[PDB]
Amino acid sequence: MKPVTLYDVAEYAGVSYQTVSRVVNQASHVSAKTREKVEAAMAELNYIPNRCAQQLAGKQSL
Amino acid sequence: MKPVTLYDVAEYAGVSYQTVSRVVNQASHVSAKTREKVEAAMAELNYIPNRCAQQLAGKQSL
DNA sequence: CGGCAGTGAGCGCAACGCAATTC
DNA sequence: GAATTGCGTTGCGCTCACTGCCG
Repeated sequence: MKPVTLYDVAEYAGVSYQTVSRVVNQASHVSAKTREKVEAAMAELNYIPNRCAQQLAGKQSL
Repeated sequence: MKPVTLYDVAEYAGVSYQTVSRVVNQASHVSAKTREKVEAAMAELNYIPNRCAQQLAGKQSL
């Protein structure tokens, strides 16, 4: 009925959303405490980068 | 890559971006004389009406 | 006044930047 | 002392749909 959404992982992790997807995107100065939770959320809901809102968001390819 | 979307094909045909997409969704009364014209222009300019954008667009599923 | 096109807005993830604050 | 948090949006194509543009 309903697939996965980044917003779900954000709320499950209890973080500012940005910190979640940045771990699989380009995490740099993220505290171990912060990544600890977001990893749990990403693995819990199974976060798969879908090809839809990626091209549209303004990627290097439409 | 060239960001030629329904916005660029509009001016090229002398219309808006709705006449262009008109044939992509249903292809109803497209001016009656510009139905095949836009379709041809699409193939000519190698215009690609996305792949997943039209899905998240006009969802109306909520 | 009537046909038929055009604009408007929303959906989703992704990214920028410098200093104060917390660990 | 050095890590680390953030903010908050747009915005893009693309859709529908009603309403206005041009006649």
